[PDB]
Amino acid sequence: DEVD
Amino acid sequence: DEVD
Amino acid sequence: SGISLDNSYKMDYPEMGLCIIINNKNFHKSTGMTSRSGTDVDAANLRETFRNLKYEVRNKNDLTREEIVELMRDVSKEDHSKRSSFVCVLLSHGEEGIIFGTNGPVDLKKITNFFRGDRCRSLTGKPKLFIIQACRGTELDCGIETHKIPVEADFLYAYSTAPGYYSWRNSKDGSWFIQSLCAMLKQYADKLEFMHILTRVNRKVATEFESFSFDATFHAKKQIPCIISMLTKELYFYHLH
Amino acid sequence: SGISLDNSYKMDYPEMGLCIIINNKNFHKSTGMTSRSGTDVDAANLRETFRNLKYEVRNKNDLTREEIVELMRDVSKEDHSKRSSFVCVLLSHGEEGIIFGTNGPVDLKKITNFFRGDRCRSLTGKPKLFIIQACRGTELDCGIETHKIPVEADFLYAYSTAPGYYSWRNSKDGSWFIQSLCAMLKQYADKLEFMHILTRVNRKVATEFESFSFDATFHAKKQIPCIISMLTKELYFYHLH
Ligand code: NA
Ligand code: NA
Repeated sequence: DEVD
Repeated sequence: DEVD
Repeated sequence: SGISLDNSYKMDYPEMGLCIIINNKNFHKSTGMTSRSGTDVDAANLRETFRNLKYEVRNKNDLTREEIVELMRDVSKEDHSKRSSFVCVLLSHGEEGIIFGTNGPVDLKKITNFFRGDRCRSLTGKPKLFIIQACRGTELDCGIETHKIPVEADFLYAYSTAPGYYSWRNSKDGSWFIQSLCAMLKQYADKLEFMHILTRVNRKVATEFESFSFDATFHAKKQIPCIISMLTKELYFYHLH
Repeated sequence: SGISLDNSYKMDYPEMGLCIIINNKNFHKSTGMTSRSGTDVDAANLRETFRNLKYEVRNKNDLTREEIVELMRDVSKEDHSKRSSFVCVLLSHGEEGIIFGTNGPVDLKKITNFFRGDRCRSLTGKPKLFIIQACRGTELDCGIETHKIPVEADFLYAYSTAPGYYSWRNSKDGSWFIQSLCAMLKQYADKLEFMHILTRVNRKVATEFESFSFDATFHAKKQIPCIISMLTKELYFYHLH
């Protein structure tokens, strides 16, 4: 999981 | 007619 | 029992819920904000409209920014366990992100935060509807010829106008948006899901209203409302017996 | 002929319309923006999903801010007279109101203005859908246990996340929002009005996803998408023969  |  | 679906909010709690109407007509002279002629027509129309939807309506008139915050804090601390939903209607001046008390502004974020899923536990998982008749800026639409849930989940913002734009209010008939919202709720609340009611409101405002002004800057202008949905289910104001 | 209703957009033009997918994965080193692992999964899923809805899909990869503006200007100048609708999907970094080209930002307002009812005449009165997988800020949702028409009319913004919030993308599976959007379109595009499809997307993202991170700041976080509708009619991707 990563954020944009 | 009037604006808020 | 047989196959079950849960695509729609449970609206058969003992109570439909509160409908808080904040009707700001007269502002403190020092703010320089004009009186909002026609807003009483709106407030009376909303009171009747949501009364017939079986909401517990509370009308508040000419609240300061402090009174608005205290009212919304107090309301958020009530026990809503037996209520299906919550409705707040704001009638006032505004700009993007802001509604005015009679003596100064309130961040809409501060109002709605009191009802976050983690801060109003008896409304967690229930629709929280904020209906806002207020400007969002000063733009004018010239028209063209033709296990956990997110704390921001289950809010709906029914804005009278697009982001950045003025909103129009008629001094005799009330605001374009509130006029149209009440008409569409009266006609379709026993027939249509709420987003489809609000879409009819969008079309009614967009097609049936145009400003008339002796000032060319403000003449012949149009308006489109703005539905902002973080809802997770369909919302019907009726239920099956 | 018999009684007629027009509560829904005409979607039986010869063509459904364009689906422009802008897939920004790799950014110029000088911007310091990270590569968006998983976005190709999103772009491939969207291409297939909208292909099966009979959209003319055009995939564009790693566009500069200049290329994004020129592409959207050029697309807005095509003749859409035989097309029912227009869809643009933006996959990139972002902040509130902004999507990033590979070398810098683009105002979303500048992109969508090309399609205003007064500026793209062959799309006037037709639904214009902007689907945005991009951050809108840096907030994290901790969750809680359980004759004329307006120029801004007929736009729909399907945002992946609430205003002010990060949006989550999984490097292997794709973004939470695009994953869920494609799944719900696959399952319900022949069954449900588009706002009801998007509401199912809201629930799927809100209930089925939670971040996992070795960093406590970013761990166990939740997301709710944000539907912004200026549409004036119901939107069904199917029509009656
Ligand atoms: Na109005
Ligand atoms: Na996402």
